[PDB]
Amino acid sequence: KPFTCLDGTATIPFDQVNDDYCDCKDGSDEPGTAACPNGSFHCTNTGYKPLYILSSRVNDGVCDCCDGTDEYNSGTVCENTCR
Amino acid sequence: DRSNFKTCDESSFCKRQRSIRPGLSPYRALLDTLQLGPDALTVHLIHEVTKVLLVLELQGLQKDMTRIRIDELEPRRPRYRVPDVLVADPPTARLSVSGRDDNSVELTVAEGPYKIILTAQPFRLDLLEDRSLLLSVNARGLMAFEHQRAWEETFKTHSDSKPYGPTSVGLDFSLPGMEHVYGIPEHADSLRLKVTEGGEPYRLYNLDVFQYELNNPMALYGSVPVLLAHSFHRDLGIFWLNAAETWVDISSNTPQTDIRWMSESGIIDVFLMLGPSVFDVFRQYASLTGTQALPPLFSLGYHQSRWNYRDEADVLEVDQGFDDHNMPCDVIWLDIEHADGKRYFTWDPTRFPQPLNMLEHLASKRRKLVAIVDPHIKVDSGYRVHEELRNHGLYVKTRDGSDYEGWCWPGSASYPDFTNPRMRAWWSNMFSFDNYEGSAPNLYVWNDMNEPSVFNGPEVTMLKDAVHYGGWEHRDIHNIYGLYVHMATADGLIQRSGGIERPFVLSRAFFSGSQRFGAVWTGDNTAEWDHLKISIPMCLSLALVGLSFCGADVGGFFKNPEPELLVRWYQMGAYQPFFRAHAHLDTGRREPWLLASQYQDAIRDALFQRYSLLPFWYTLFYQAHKEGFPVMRPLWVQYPEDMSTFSIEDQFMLGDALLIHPVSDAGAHGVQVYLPGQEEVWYDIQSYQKHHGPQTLYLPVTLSSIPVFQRGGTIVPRWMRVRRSSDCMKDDPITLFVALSPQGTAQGELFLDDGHTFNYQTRHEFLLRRFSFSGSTLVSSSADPKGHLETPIWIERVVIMGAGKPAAVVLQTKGSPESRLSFQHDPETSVLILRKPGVSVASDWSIHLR
Ligand SMILES: O=[N+]([O-])c1cc(-c2ncccn2)ccc1NCCCCCCN[C@H]1C[C@](O)(CO)[C@@H](O)[C@H](O)[C@H]1O
Ligand SMILES: [Ca+2]
Ligand SMILES: [Ca+2]
Repeated sequence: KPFTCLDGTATIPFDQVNDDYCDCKDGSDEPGTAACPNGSFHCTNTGYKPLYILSSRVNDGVCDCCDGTDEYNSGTVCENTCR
Repeated sequence: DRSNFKTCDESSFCKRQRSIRPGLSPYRALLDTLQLGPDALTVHLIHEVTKVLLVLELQGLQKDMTRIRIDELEPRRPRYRVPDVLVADPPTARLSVSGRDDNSVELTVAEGPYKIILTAQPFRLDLLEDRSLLLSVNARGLMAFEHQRAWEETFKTHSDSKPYGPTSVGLDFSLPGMEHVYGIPEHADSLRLKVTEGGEPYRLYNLDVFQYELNNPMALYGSVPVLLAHSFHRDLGIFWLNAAETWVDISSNTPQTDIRWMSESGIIDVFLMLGPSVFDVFRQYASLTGTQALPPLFSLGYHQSRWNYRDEADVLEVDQGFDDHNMPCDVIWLDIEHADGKRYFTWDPTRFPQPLNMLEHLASKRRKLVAIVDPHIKVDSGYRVHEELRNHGLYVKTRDGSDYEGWCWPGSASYPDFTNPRMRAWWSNMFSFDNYEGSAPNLYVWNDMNEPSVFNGPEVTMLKDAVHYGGWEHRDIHNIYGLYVHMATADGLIQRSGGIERPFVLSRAFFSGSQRFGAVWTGDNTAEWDHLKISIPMCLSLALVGLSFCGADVGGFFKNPEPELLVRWYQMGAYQPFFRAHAHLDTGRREPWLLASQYQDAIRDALFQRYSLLPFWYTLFYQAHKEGFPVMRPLWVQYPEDMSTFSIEDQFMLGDALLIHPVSDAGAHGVQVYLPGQEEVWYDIQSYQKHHGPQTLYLPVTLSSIPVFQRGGTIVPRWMRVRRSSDCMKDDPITLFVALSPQGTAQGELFLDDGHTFNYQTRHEFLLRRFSFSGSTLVSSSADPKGHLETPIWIERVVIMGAGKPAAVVLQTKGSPESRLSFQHDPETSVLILRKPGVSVASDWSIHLR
């Protein structure tokens, strides 16, 4: 099944979700990467409050989530500090 | 309020020299004393009246340059010759006598086509390419050489003992066909230099001028004695290598411009750079004094500064403010209130008690800090720096042998003798992480007040008869004092890292050669629209003479800018090389998020444009570093035959690819943009609309407008993923913006490395890529095979302006199967977007549009 941008602008194949290229104008096709300028990355943050951060802060080398999951391929290893 | 600073008439040696008017020179060459040496031609000159004997040393140089040096034959005491400015002993070319008569000797450089005609009586030099006269020396008989005799001058309440008497030197140059001259910074004046006939000469003497005013020839903080001349037919350059106080007269007279240099001491030492193109002059001058140091990438981002941030907490609040308002920033600056009572290399024990922890917090944000270190050292027996320098005798001294003491920020202060190499080594070692306690690898340095500024000194600087290393007077060395500070600081940042990390040092005072050591800025400007305007011609005059890393305080240093002016200044600063906001102690806070949302949004937009162009900026500075080509350029450098560009100073180009016309008027509704070039096209980068040159286009603007055009035939690399600092971005993929020429072609380059070390040079760890478009194919190849780099950077997007819709798009990469790329096309704008090529930037590849 193909994926549809949440705003309703395009329909892209499922392998273009999180493929590190921005295909949706609202950023909805890249929730886990830094490819869209207006996207958001969700910190689950178990043991504290959940948090949304800018897509531009995924793998920027800076620890933005207390659970450290925004840095998964950047050379920065973030320890969990939610507690 | 300018009685503080001497006019030419109040400068006794300028008054003497300038009273000599164009006429029959009393100097004559004794052709009996001629000698062709292995490197030079020497011939005795004599003053017909005083019988003083001089020695002319004439040299043809490799790269089509001439050097003229004149000194006394048998002087009582040695004359100063400027050291440490030339990067090498200039390679000489062989001279030959190819013609002669009773009053002349014709010389040929190597085997042509350059010839030098020496006239014996009166003394004169003509330089020719074949049979075309390029320039003349002493054609108006203004040569003057006061020999060291067997005087005492007072200005205001300061007394110059002047123990060696009149020793000034001077010489004139005639430039036939030249009507436009440029250079000799630093002056708050127009790019095209004005004639001095009815007023003051241009003055070159590093001076601290409080609240300097516009459109006047007063000497400012730096002095680069280099003058460029441009015409439809040729370019030339004059490099007057003298470190003393120098005045420069300019007169126009078939069109011809005459240049006259007048210096207080030293020898006559001048380089003639014969072009023929302005890029040849760049290469020629760069071979003499070197090239722009390659800045670490972070220093090309945005710098947030003011006098002063309060304490560690304020600094961290500023850092967090950028992230909370989604605005990028690489460096936060610490002015003089961060130290213990203006004792440099210290920290205020109450407001900065844990500098390492502050620097660690900034490093966790991948940001840097800059701390100010001035050359004046507080006279204080509890200050270890002062105790060491005093005990080792490394201070500038007075004639009686005591250490010089003047007044500056910490009160009574002494001034280290930076002309002494032992002092520079001490200074450099002081930046070791053990010596400069509290510093860390992400702490860099700002050298200020290094003219040197002396509050209670004559013209707010050091006395002329202060004594330096080797016995030389301060009047001999003045204009290279700042450069020595800049140099010793930059070497200190290299040494503290074991020789691995590239430095960043901002300096206020400067000289020929300062481009080797970092950045400069135009000092204490004012929050006014005309100061915004004048930043272009000031940084352009610095670019032309090799200092590509130039900028002006964004927002103005003095006074409070209205929000609209601050927006326009961010837009202007975002396209200038050194991009720093700075402000006086008593101004209101103006961090960019403190403004109303409409002004914040325009400023954030300007910040995003700058950060996305960092690959482009970085490549231009690499070309400047390798070739000596200026980053920021006047339009006439790119269009030497369009005479309507010879004076333009409200527009500039970045490289050959981007033309910039920032809005610099309050409440403007539009701008007049001159788009030059026969058969040239220009793309509005905001709307993608194509415009043909040459024309003056009326472009309507709003608050968020920055008039920027990309030239047809160029390829501009961008990082479209703007992050919070450049360190965060330096592994990100590149988007290529292809602007098609009318012939359907384009070319561009891209430099990449680790962003902060000398590995690109010591290990050839870098990439230099060439991108070329022709026919219907975009090709990436290596522009330097010796460079390899481990990098995850890839090509994520290609934007082609002025292209039709293809039937299919095909990518071929060495090592991969041929693949198809999806694409989007806009028929209105003729813009083609190629989706995710996904190829490594280190790979050869090609994209074909079918
Ligand atoms: O003439 N005076 O008013 C005057 C006279 C005297 C005097 N005193 C004794 C005897 C005789 N005279 C002393 C001080 C002043 N005023 C000086 C304030 C102007 C600010 C310019 C400085 N800007 C510099 C420094 C810095 O401000 C902070 O390090 C950086 O922020 C800037 O970037 C940089 O350029
Ligand atoms: Ca995608
Ligand atoms: Ca992050």
